[PDB]
Amino acid sequence: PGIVELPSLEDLKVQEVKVSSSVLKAAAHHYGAQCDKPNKEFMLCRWEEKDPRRCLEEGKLVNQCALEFFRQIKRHCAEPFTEYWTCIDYSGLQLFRRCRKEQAQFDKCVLDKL
Amino acid sequence: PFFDVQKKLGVDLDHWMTIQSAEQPHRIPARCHAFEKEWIECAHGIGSIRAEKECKIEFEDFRECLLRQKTMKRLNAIKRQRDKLIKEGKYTPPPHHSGQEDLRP
Amino acid sequence: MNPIILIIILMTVMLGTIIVMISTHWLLIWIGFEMNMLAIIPIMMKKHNPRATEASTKYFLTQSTASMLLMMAIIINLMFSGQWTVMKLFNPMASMLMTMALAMKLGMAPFHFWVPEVTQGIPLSSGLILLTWQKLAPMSVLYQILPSINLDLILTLSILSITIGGWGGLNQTQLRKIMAYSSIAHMGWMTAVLLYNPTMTLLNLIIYIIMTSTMFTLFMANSTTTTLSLSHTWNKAPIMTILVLITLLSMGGLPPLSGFMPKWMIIQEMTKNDSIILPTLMAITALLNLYFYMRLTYSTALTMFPSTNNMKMKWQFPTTKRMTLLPTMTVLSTMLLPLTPILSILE
Amino acid sequence: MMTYIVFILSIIFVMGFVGFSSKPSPIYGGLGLIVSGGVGCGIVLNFGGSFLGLMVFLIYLGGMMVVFGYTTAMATEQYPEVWVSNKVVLGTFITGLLMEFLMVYYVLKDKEVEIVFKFNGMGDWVIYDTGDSGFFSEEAMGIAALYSYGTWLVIVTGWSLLIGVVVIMEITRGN
Amino acid sequence: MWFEVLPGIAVMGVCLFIPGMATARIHRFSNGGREKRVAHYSYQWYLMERDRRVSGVNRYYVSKGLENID
Amino acid sequence: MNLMITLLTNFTLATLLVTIAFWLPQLNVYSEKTSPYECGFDPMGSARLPFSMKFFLVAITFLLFDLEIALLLPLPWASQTTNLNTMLTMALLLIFLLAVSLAYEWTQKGLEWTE
Amino acid sequence: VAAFLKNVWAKEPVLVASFAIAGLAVILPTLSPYTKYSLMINRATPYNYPVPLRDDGNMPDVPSHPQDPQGPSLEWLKRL
Amino acid sequence: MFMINVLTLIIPILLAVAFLTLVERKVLGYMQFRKGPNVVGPYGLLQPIADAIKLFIKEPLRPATSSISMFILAPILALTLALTMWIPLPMPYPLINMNLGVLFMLAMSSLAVYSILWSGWASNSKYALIGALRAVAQTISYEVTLAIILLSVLLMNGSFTLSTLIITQEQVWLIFPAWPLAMMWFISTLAETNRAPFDLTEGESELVSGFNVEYAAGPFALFFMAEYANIIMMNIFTTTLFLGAFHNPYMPELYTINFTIKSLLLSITFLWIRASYPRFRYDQLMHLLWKNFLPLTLALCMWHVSLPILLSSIPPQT
Amino acid sequence: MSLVYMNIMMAFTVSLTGLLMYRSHLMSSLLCLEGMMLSLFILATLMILNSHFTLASMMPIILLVFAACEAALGLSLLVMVSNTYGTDYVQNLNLLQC
Ligand SMILES: CCCCCCCCCCCCCCCCCC(=O)OC[C@H](COP(=O)([O-])OCC[N+](C)(C)C)OC(=O)CCCCCCCCCCCCCCCCC
Repeated sequence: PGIVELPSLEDLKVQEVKVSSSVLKAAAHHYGAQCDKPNKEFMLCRWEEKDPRRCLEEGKLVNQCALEFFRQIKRHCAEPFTEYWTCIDYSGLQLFRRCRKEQAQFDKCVLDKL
Repeated sequence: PFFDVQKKLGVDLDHWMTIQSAEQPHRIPARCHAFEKEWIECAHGIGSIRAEKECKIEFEDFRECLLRQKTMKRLNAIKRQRDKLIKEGKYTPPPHHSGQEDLRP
Repeated sequence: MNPIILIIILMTVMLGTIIVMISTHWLLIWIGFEMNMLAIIPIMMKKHNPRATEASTKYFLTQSTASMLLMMAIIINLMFSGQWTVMKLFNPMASMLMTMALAMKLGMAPFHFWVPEVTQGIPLSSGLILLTWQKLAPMSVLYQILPSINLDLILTLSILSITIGGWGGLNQTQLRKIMAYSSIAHMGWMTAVLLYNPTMTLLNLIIYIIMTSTMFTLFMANSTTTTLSLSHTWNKAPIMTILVLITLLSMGGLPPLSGFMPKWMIIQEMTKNDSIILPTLMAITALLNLYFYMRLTYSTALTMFPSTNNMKMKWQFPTTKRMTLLPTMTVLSTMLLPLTPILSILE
Repeated sequence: MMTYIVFILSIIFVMGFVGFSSKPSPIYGGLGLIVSGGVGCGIVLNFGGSFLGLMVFLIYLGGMMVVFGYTTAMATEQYPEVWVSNKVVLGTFITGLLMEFLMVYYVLKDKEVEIVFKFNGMGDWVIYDTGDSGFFSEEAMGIAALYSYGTWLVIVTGWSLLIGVVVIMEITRGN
Repeated sequence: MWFEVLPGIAVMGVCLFIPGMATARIHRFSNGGREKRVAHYSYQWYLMERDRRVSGVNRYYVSKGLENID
Repeated sequence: MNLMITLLTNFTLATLLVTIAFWLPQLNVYSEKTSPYECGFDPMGSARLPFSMKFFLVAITFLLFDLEIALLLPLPWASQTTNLNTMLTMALLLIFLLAVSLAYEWTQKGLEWTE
Repeated sequence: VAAFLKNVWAKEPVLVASFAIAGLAVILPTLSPYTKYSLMINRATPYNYPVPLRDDGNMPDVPSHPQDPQGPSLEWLKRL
Repeated sequence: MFMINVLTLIIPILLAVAFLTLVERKVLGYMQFRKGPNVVGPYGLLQPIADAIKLFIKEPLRPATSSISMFILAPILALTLALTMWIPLPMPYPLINMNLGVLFMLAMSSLAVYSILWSGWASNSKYALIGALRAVAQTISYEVTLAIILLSVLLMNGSFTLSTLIITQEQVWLIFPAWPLAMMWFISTLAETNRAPFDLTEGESELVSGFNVEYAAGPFALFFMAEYANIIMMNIFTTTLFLGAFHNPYMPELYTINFTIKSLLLSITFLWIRASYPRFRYDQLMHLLWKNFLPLTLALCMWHVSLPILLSSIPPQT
Repeated sequence: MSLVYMNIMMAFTVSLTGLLMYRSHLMSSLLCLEGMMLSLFILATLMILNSHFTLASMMPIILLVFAACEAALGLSLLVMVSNTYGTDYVQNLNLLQC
């Protein structure tokens, strides 16, 4: 019957946030706080369009803003963040309870310097 | 004698489960939510005979969403062609399909 | 049987029938059918006799097979349709399996091999409850899915039911097997007209229920389960012979009695569809049913059989049994012809 | 022949069903159906139905432990047949296994059989989803909304089980 | 006297210590020094598959941090 | 997959012990060591006679109570539901139905034994 | 009613204890003060995604940032 | 490397079964004012080895009247079923992390009776038939109570996972809010494993040996090890359910030491219980569990249903 | 449709032919009936789990539940025969023919 109209592979070729699960979980609250606008724009247009072939620019902007946030994390508070995501990654269930000292140090550092 | 007392007393007994496109706990859609919505809203109140005679396309699309059998025939045809072309020997798989591909994230 | 437990059992079977009546879900339909099964089962075992156990085993096995066929039809309809609304079915094989399930539940031929033994092995009140209350829920289900019913299948089952019921009723001396084969014949007459006008099916079901309940009430009143005792009823009371004569004339199909009211109008809803030879064949088998009815009337009322000397004792005590609404149901079973258009209340 | 694990479990299901459908003796029929129910529960676990598979497992174990008690109580013959002590039991078992292998050979060859409906030869894993349901399982909220959404269903199920208790009490009274 | 059972039962203690401890030590080998990633729902499996797909060695336990991006 | 490996290893270890227990030692059988054990005398009939077992209703109602358990078992996840009042009312209702069945068994002389 | 209660406590204390626990479990949640706290605790668990809405310009309640004071807070469970 | 983990799970529990036989005979002698086995080895350390080799160099002695299929199938199935439910036990990290490990334990515990039934019916004798009937009655007694005990104890856990059961112990034991259910669970574990005073199958005074009275050496030892693995594992499960210890992710040695000591003490308590009381009749088994246990556990089940709603203490399912 | 659907429905009709052709024992037919219900349950659960219909997940187990609510009845319809006849052979069950 109908025909499908798929996007070209060049448009989908975009660099990625090549990190792990524990690194994403460690900076999850601050990423959700600072980067709310492009994420909410992407979520709204995906919910109201229901078509991933027309929902690429907002995903690109979400990815770019996430990588920018992680670059800003890398420039200022690298080593406390490394300690935080390391001790988060040691736990099997990725529990936020077993990382109170590292979380306190990380939030204090990122509040004092950013 | 279909005594529909569910509308006489206004009490909902089993209208919340009878249709795949109903209200679900924690708002989880099924695999054919949109097709169910189209098939209900196109064939509402006009009678079963007119619904079958006129709304056949969306019901066919819903049945294809559910059973997926035409996609099975498509996959069977391309896989038989692939097996044949490997068996005679004029086809080589790409490195992306073979496994060493380094996926997107 | 405990009266409170019996009342709970009766409320359970009526609740199951009501659940089948009012539900818009296939699972609730099957749940009501299972409740109907499980509540009618101890009704037959009120007397704790081996005949009752044999009848209960046969009934339970046949209705279990019907229930499993109904579940397979429901699952096929679900898989090809994705919902549960009680409406037209979306597969011919699901329609087949549900039609076989409902035919097994009703007792329609060639699945008639369980009704006469089940009726014979149980008392008269249990037979009344069976042959009246078990013919409401499957009729409602067939009323719901009549768009998807195959015409040839239901018509073949109907004509087989009427022919087999007449030929069975020609050669039975027991009253309950006569009732069972008459019920098969009425079932075929009632389900032959289902696809043309289901209001005719409902009207014939109502008239058949009224007449069968009237006859079972008269049998309970006379406490007779054999043809010879039914003949012996003439000495106990003449009025009982008058009512059995007029009622068994009514179920024969004679005017101006009420039993001519449904069947004739069945033809009135089958000549409009230009089906001519089928109502003629069903009228011929109705004449066969009238023949065994006429033999029974010759046995009971029109000829007074010799009696015994013990019945004089029975002349000194009036009938203290409770005849539940007997004159009203007899009048409705006899003289309902001049109120023929009242079937329009069933639309 | 690796990703046909659902196919292999279904074949063991049909094999056990043919095995206990010969009706040799209630204990051996229970054993055959229990093997069949084990591989059916394996099917349901392999499709993500942990709760439903374990529930059908536990229910069948209880029910035919009761069936074992009943056949060792009343319905016993002097010399029960295993599978080969009688002729028609072995005949229908071999017959059912032969038809089972018949459509096995029919479905592994042309990949499309036509028995009533049409049937394909690929595994069912192709229809399984590519999406993720988050921090939860959907069937768990099905059986959780059993109590909240399911009002009439739970009411009639409980009433039917109570009626089953009172009926089973009433039947085996004798007087 | 009574304390003479205290040798033999102690052996059973070792027989109740060797299995479970070994599992923990096995969990400190195949997972590269960390615990085994306990997957309970679809999102935990999706995150573990994300680590597997980003590590480039097809091992989920090789966790790469913020030094991976530039 | 790991469950299948554990099952196969357990079955392999189980069936290896009986094979070691059977085909390793020397067998020497006559027609008295294979005889059924009846405390040193011949058996009276066979053991395939129907037992006049007395707790048939207890086994059937064990089945029914296990199905009551099957209704009552998904209760913990229902603790996460929003409509808490209907949850609590109907969990109490189903437990009360179980208790009603048990009380009717108690009063109508069902928990005792026949003969 | 004291004599009957003493009689059943002397004959079978298990039935008396079971009926006391059943009556307590029936009548106490209807007198509980924390049931509505359980209601909002269950209702406040963020299972699915909180998708935003389109803007026509006229909404005083919903915020544009998660840290804005407008919108519902969760201070009652934090203190408790 | 799952094979090494499986082997190190399944072999030392068999060694634990053997040394459980050792300390069983020793302690059971010791409350009877006599010494235990101490002649064969130093303090009798070589008694289980002699017992194990002795049973495996005897004659299997298959009966003629016994149906050989279930006769050879019952003990292997018993040993496998006693072995196959050890996996969901957190020790502190379980072998297989199943979300519904409680249901797996319940279903494999329901399967464990089938070896007893098949061994009773396969051997053609009256004593085996009576033992099978008593085992059926024992299952009738214990299942409908044990399921409700486990559900009502588990209602504060929040989910069926045994891994999250170690999280709930971090503040207090669940034996403090569920001590009556702890008593019910201990009597149920007494009843299920077929240990005195709830043995009723391997009776010495009532029957000769019951379900395995026709079972000679070799096949007989499998039932012995299956029952002893069952009681050790059941006591470990009770320890995890009610007396869970302090878990530290950086040092599993603490939790292994603690639950090993607690389960060993509970098994010693089981040995203490099993030889101080007369054996119950099996007609009083369901004159107690169907009469006294069931209404009490129904009341406690509805109490534990209505309690987190009362105190606003709904546990998380994750 | 698929393959496992074919296997399950063929198991159902195999158990149906097992029930519909008796072999002189009632409880064996009861076992075949419970096998037909096993095929029904397996088919329904697989159909739901393929179609992601969460809210209908109550229907299989409840179906299962109701089957036991009749299956024990069949067992309750066995011993009564054993309370009249010595055995439970169906060829002895022919008293209802007159
Ligand atoms: C798991 C942790 C460790 C547990 C303890 C382990 C060590 C101790 C073991 C002791 C020996 C156990 C085995 C031998 C006994 C086996 C038989 C047996 O147990 O029979 C059960 C016995 C049998 O009783 P019986 O044998 O006396 O029966 C006689 C019955 N009448 C009187 C009718 C004739 O008891 C029960 O069935 C009762 C169940 C347990 C009761 C628990 C009550 C808890 C508190 C409830 C509330 C109380 C306050 C009042 C109400 C308040 C309301 C707000």
